Amino acid sequence: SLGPNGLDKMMVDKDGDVTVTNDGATILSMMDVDHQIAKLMVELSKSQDDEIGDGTTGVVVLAGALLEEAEQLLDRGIHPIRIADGYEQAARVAIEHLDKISDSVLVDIKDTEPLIQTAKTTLGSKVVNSCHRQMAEIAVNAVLTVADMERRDVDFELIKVEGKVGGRLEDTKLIKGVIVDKDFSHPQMPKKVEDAKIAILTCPFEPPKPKTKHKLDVTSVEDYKALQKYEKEKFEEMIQQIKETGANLAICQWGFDDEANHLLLQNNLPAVRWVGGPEIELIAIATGGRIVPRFSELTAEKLGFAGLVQEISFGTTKDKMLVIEQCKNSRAVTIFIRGGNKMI
Amino acid sequence: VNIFKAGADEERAETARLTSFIGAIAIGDLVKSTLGPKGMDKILLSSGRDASLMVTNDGATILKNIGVDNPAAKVLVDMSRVQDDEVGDGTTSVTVLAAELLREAESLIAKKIHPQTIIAGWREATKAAREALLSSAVDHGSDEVKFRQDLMNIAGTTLSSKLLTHHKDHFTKLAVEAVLRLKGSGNLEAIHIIKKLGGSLADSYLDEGFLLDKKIGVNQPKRIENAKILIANTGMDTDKIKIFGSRVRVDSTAKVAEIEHAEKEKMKEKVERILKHGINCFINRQLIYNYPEQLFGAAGVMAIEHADFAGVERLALVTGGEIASTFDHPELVKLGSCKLIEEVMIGEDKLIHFSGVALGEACTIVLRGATQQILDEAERSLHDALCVLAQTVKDSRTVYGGGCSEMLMAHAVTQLANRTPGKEAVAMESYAKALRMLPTIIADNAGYDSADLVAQLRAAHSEGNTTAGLDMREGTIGDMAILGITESFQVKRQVLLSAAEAAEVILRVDNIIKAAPR
Amino acid sequence: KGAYQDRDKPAQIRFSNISAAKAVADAIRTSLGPKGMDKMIQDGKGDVTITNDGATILKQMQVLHPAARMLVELSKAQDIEAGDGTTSVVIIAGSLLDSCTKLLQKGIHPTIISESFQKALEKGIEILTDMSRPVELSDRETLLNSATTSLNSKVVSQYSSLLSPMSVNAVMKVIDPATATSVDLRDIKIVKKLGGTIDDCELVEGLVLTQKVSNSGITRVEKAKIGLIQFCLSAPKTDMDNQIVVSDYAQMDRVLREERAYILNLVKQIKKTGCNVLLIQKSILRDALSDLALHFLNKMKIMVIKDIEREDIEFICKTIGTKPVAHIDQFTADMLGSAELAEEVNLNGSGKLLKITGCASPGKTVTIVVRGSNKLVIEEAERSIHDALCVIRCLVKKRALIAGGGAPEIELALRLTEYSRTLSGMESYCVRAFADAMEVIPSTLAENAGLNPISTVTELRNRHAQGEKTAGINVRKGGISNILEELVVQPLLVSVSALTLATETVRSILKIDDVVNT
Amino acid sequence: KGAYQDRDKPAQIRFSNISAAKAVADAIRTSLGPKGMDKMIQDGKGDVTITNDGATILKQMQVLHPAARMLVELSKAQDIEAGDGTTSVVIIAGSLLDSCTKLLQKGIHPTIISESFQKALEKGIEILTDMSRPVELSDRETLLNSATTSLNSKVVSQYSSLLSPMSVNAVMKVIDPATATSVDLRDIKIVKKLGGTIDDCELVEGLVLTQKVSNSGITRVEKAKIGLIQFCLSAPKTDMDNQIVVSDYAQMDRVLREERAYILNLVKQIKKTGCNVLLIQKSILRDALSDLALHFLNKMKIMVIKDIEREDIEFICKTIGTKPVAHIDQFTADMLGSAELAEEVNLNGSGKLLKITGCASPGKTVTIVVRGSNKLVIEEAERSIHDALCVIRCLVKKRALIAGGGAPEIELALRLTEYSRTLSGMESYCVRAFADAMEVIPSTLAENAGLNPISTVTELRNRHAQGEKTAGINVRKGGISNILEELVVQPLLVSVSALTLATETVRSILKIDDVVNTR
Ligand SMILES: Nc1ncnc2c1ncn2[C@@H]1O[C@H](COP(=O)(O)OP(=O)(O)O)[C@@H](O)[C@H]1O
Ligand SMILES: Nc1ncnc2c1ncn2[C@@H]1O[C@H](COP(=O)(O)OP(=O)(O)O)[C@@H](O)[C@H]1O
Ligand SMILES: Nc1ncnc2c1ncn2[C@@H]1O[C@H](COP(=O)(O)OP(=O)(O)O)[C@@H](O)[C@H]1O
Ligand SMILES: [Mg+2]
Ligand SMILES: [Mg+2]
Ligand SMILES: [Mg+2]
Ligand SMILES: [Mg+2]
Repeated sequence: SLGPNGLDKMMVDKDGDVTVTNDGATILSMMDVDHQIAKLMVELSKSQDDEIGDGTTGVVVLAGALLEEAEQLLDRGIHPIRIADGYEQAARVAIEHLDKISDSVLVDIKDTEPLIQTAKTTLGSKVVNSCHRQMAEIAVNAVLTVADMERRDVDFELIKVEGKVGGRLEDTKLIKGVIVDKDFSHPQMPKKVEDAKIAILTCPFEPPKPKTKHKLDVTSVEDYKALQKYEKEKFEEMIQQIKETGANLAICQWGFDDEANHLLLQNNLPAVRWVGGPEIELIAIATGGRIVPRFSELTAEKLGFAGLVQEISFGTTKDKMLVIEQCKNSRAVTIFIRGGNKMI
Repeated sequence: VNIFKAGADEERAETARLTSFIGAIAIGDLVKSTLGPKGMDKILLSSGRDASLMVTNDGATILKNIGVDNPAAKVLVDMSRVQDDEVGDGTTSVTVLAAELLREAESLIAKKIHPQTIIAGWREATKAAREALLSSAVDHGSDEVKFRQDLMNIAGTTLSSKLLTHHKDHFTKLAVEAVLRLKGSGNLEAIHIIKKLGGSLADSYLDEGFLLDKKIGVNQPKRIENAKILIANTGMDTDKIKIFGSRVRVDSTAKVAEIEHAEKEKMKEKVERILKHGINCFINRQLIYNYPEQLFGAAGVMAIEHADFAGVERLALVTGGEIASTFDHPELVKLGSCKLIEEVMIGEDKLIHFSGVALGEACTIVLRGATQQILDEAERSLHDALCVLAQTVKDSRTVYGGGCSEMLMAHAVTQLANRTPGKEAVAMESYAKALRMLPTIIADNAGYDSADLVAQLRAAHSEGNTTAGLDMREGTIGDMAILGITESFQVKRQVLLSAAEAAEVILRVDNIIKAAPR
Repeated sequence: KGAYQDRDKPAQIRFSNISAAKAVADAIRTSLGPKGMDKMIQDGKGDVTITNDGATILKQMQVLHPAARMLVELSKAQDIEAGDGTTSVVIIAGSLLDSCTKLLQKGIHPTIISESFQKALEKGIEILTDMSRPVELSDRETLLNSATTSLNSKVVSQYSSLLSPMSVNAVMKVIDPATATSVDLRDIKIVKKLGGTIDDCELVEGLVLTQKVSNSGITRVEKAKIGLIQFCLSAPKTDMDNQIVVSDYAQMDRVLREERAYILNLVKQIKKTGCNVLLIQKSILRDALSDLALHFLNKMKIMVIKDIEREDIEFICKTIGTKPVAHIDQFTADMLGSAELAEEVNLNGSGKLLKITGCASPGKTVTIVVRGSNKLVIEEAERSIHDALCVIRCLVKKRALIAGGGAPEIELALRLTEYSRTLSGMESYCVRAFADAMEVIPSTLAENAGLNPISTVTELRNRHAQGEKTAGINVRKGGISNILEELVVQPLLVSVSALTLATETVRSILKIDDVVNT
Repeated sequence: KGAYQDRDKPAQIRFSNISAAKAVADAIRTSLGPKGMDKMIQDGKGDVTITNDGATILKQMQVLHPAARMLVELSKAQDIEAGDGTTSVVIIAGSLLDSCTKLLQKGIHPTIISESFQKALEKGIEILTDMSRPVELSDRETLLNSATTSLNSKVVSQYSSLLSPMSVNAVMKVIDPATATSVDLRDIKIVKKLGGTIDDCELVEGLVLTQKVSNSGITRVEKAKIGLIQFCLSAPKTDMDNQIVVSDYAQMDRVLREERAYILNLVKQIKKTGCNVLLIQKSILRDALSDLALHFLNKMKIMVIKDIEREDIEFICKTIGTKPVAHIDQFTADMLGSAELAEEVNLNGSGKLLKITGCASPGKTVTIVVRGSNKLVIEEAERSIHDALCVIRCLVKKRALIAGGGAPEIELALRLTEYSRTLSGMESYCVRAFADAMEVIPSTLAENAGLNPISTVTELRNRHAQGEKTAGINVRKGGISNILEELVVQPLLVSVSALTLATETVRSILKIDDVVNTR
């Protein structure tokens, strides 16, 4: 497998799901083995993957070769411990020489050529070398955008790789925004808006209720009418408080009901619901807003800015998705992958 | 020494590609008998519960229904389903082309050619073929009559390989009309296909309005002139106040009687607020209970109970109203309009007929055959035709069908191969042979001299006549410009790219490791 | 010289389908015409049925071949479209498939056979239209003739003199015979009760209930004021959580007295409107009738009917002209149903039946009650009545009447053979086979009656060749005679639907070339 | 850039064959040299053997892999041609197959490997032949040294003082060292009987019989006249169907009298020739001895021995000098063997033997009798004596002698690696692998002796690189030293045949690329 001329491995799991992959870590991952040394080699590949993410097959092949030479040596009546000591000594020598041999490549956004070349080298031997040029560029740009250079740390939770079938591998792009597998509620509202002040929100558009168990006793028709008025004014005040901050778009994590959806429609304020927690956090980091847990503390300065939000249909099927692009400065990006197969 | 498991095995040699090739060829040979205007469909029978029976022609549902065992067969079925999702046509074509690519691949690897050499040759060949197809694509959309004729041709070529061919002249235009009612919106759910048994398949018609499979209430009228429809998504049931934790805790029966009277009065006032909009029709999403139905009947309006999300969405599209939930301000976004709400009977059932609709943004197609399987196949193939028509409305570029586009792109591959040295050239020649194997199959299923027809097409395309293909009603070499066997450019491009990609991904496996089943 | 067509599985599958269809047709061949005797079907559980309708025979019999399943779907579709001929359509389809098996053996492509069958059907529809005569309503004689013809091939034939006039009166008392264009059978409620004999069947212009009177003190009401109730006559309880707290000894007396006063108030408001018989909707989650409420109703000399199904409210309202109430404040005599008499009749110890008869308000609904010794004859009698009603529905749908007893299809066979003799080519044999495969019906009618099939069919062909149209098999004479003078006629829609549906399903069957297990 | 060779089945088959051959080799690798211990084989039935012979170890151990069967056949072929070194040959074959699996991993065609192996064989034959020295027979010292070297790695090593001189006496008493060019081992008859210890093995120039004398009145005969008999001493009976009819009362007495007279006449004809002991051949279908005949023979004071197998008559005639007699008229003293003494010897209550000693015409034939506590040690002593006899046979066949103790193969490994350093190309790696694949024998000689293998092999290579040839591993000294001074030598035929057979076997195995399971 190792090398640009290597060949893939196609594994089926215990349910009947096929994965055609070349990554040594993954290939060893679905390789169910009983022999203990095979388990140790699988753990070796997984650890090399976790520490680096590159050269998973290389370390496995190197360990196999080292053990084969060790076998040939101990055939000549030598202690295994001496073989291990020699291996460690030679590894020290090789590490020192590989320190001596190397050079450096400048890592800045101003010039992205050596980074692209290294990413291109890594992307070789994988099928995505069909393109092999634009995917390296998008990977480099994603890492450079997300990375916090002062701390010299890259947070992989700010990159949201998502794949959707259809199209071609040419469509694999880097959105400097966020994409979510949701859609605007109440399909009458517009499918797109221009630069929008977004109201990132968590609590649902429903009448409040304390977490502690409670019993609101209603004892007369006057109390019942007061309860009806309380419900109606709660909805109306909630919607007017959303509107008064100037937001053109709202996002709620926990979803809501019809009596809220019609109010959001009739006030020309689009919004989406049932957005996941990590999706909410990514939206907040991208659009620059702040997550607010209550309507009562939604100010003008807690909103985010979005260049444009779009509803995208994705072919003949009815799976609509929402994409947010052109933030003022997006520290979280999205990698979108498309193809003619699930396995690809 | 064996190390894996009990039930886990590994094929790390020619055995792996043997299994992959035989599975892909089995998929191709099963799907192959359903191409062209003369293809014959198949019966799918389930050996499990309910013994489901379905008569179908397209390869997508044939491949998805059967339980494939070989992983390569799973690859082909997934590719077919993905391609059906993307465009909705050419699933059989893409599966067949991939099968022939794998067949030529095993033939090449018999000649001791490294698989990566074949991969490079195929990449170059598909680049050249895609470039040639794009160069040969004709476009419309600026024109009005010519584009409508092109749409009719696309519907005809998409619908001629299915059962509706028996009445193709009637159906194609109908499908086109349906898409012409979408007004550019890529919303296929705006099309409703109601299938009722009884009568010939030529009794199918696209309605001049909308049809709803719901029921009027008890005391509401069953016919309206100059309808003013309000579409809502309110409760109209018991309609709890939604303040969880609210209960009546009183010390007399008079109190609870008063509270239930207050509940009924709040429901009455909600109905009054609804009626204040100035309506004579009312369509609700969820149920309408007995008291609101009685109030509606007394007022003199018409109410619809339990019209699901799709129903209210289609009514909003076809009438122009908004999905209301709160009726505080009737002065805001307004109602819809129609001209008749007559109840019309089809077969033995009654459906609400919205005629004289304000907008044509949605419509219904009534399918009426003589067998449930005929209804299912008509529905699936009509869905394919509508998918293709919507896709070509979104992107009006078209290329000629009948193998003409395939012949020209194979010719481009051959010309590229002739000028490339090494063992790449034989790889591209095999690519061209596999690509030309499609019109051969269409002629075979038709039953003509496939070799003679393909040789004639090769000569005509090498000479320069770039609009030559198979005339199947007579079985000769004709001109697709004059005849009018068009096809969507997007469909053919997706077929080519998906098939080449699946062949490339399958070909580069040299080890199949199967874990022990659950 | 020609295509080798190495694959032979399509031929095997086609012959298997044809053989299965022919076997299914032959299975019910002996259940056709007046002399055909019905089948007996017992399913997996120990339940039996004595069925002569082809749709029921085919549905109950759990077939396993795909051709058989397509045939049973064809039969049920023909029943839905027409309601009569569900045996003849299956017989025609199987017979002409058996005809086309030798066409397949003669070296003819299935597509040519399908197209030629379509052309033959096109000619046959025109032949049937020419053979017919106009039929117009208010002519009770021809309606009775059609009903008797529909009922002749059933067990209730000897009762047809006392069962067909009411069968056509049911339809004539529901729809206006001037501008109808369709009728509904939903508002023809067939109520079946065990006991008595068939000669005790009845047609009532009023309403029939299988419910029982709760207060066993009042049985008959003269000048009845019926009022539906949709709310509950029990202790009050709100939709949301209901609770009463008692803290003193006087509170128990207060709650008991208040509940009694509330119930008495409701019953007094019900009684003060002049309502003398009450109909309570079957309510769950709240007791529709309380024992105290029922006691008060009985005290004020009223008749109470409770546990009425929700889906029957529309039927009751359309019958007796009442309007449902869901709130006591809207219970007024201005919208209270009225009838001349309400009776509860014991059916000689076999059951208890409620009749609302003489409804002063107009009623566009009738009810048929069917009586029989055992349950099997009751089921077959209601099925036969349904067949006669469907025949009258066919007459209403399109006004065209043709002769029967084998005459239409034998005349069609002659005309289509003469048409095939002027169609030189490969389709001449196919049209000839279609023409000669529609002689199966007269042959079956001849052999089922004990006649000589060869001589009967030959004499029928000779008689129709001389232009003596509307000449067919007569089982009273035991030979061949003019059928119109024998008073046997059927609507044209049955024959046309049978022919068209059979041809379309046969073309669909011919399009099949493979079966695969999913 | 070359043939794809899609089918990986041949490579997998070759790797499987190499692995199986290596497994068989290193299974018995621990049974090499004067410090390698013998195995115990218990087959499916209730039979056990304690064996150090490589051929017998491989035969009894019923292997399954085809390559293992090829190796056991190679060992038995080497036993046929040489008789010693049947373990070193299989070790060499397995070791150099193990070396060539790496070559197969380096992308070298099997045909190239086979041809290079053949060329290395051709060079090694020359190296070994030049390394040796000519040897002349009738030199007791070199014969004794070779026999002791053959016997050292066997269980009878502690008895080498009593077995080597008799092992060389057996060979020297069969052939004439002037013009022999070969020796027939059939006339070295090995007889085994339970009892005693290995130290009571004996060599007799006479004849040894396991039969028992019919008459227990005479057992010791001095100046005996032995005569073989191939006819039956019973009542006369013709080949065709025979019947005697009696119709009188005198007929019974007459027929008994004629039978007695005929038997007595035969016995008198035998006796009048001076015959002193009688050897009666085993005759089925006709009792060669009757009660009347044995009675008469015992009356004439003679020794009678019966049940002599037909296959031993040639051995008896060649040993004591008698000639077979199938007719009474031909029985005379001119064809009657003679011996100085015939004895029935008791082995301290553990059986009985017949010994003919002092034959006046000593033929080219001797016999060896072995003594032991249990059956297993007796069988192992027989195998060791046979191996020593085969070593002397090889030394007689071609007169050439080489040093032992790892010297020949290590010197060949050197000379062949400097030969490989002159053949740069694709075959250089294969010839170097062949050269370094025969360092296994000295390595295992060092390992089984408890020495450090790596240092011992390094010192061996260094000392043969300095021209101090005939240097090898000494287990008495516990180090490395000159081998001829230690009196350890072996005939050139042993090593040359071992190398040639191993190389041929490997070249044949390397041509396999598939296996099919026949019905
Ligand atoms: N009437 C026709 N004449 C000539 N070629 C046709 C005709 N209809 C379809 N084809 C060709 O047959 C191929 C497959 O058609 P079809 O079976 O409709 O595919 P699908 O089953 O995916 O709809 C298409 O590439 C098209 O070029
Ligand atoms: N009295 C009759 N005399 C001659 N033929 C009849 C008579 N009654 C019915 N038939 C014929 O018997 C055929 C079968 O009719 P029937 O069994 O009633 O329903 P189905 O058509 O569903 O089998 C009809 O085609 C009709 O022409
Ligand atoms: N006394 C000894 N000192 C060192 N090496 C010896 C001695 N005796 C035998 N050898 C070596 O042991 C090797 C194997 O001999 P042996 O085990 O007797 O026969 P086989 O190889 O058939 O088992 C010979 O090559 C010889 O060089
Ligand atoms: Mg890598
Ligand atoms: Mg199509
Ligand atoms: Mg009938
Ligand atoms: Mg030896």
